[PDB]
Amino acid sequence: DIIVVALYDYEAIHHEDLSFQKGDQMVVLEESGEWWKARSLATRKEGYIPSNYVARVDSLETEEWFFKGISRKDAERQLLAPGNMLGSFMIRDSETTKGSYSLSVRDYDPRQGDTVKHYKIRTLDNGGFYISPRSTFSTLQELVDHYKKGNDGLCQKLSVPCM
Repeated sequence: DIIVVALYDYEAIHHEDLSFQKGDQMVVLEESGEWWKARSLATRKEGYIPSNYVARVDSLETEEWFFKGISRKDAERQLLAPGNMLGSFMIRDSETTKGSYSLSVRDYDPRQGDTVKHYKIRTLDNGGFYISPRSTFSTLQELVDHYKKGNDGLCQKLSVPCM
């Protein structure tokens, strides 16, 4: 399956072209070139749509700690941004390796103040995850929940997801 979310509103005109509201979700069925035929997750009704008005989900984005398609340095601007604290954290698509993730954590050094630290979460040929080859997890929540009980190598034991 392919789950999309509408980026903008779509006022259709034709019998079999599905309108929608920004944010609306939709199962993508067929694909007629650049028009995706979908089945709206509200209406329940089917019609063709502009692929470029929507965007796949992956979620994962059901998680308050996943920030999708975010650059390394934007990720820093995020946590360092007011509203956050120390330990504040986040996980994201590793632009340096698609399908693979990194964890950015808000740290601190007295010689400079509020810091951000990045950790390369590697995956196993077996499908789980780990940051240090001392703690392997079958899932990311599982991971997140580890380092939120204590740092275990990481700069700070995790607190709450980036704001």
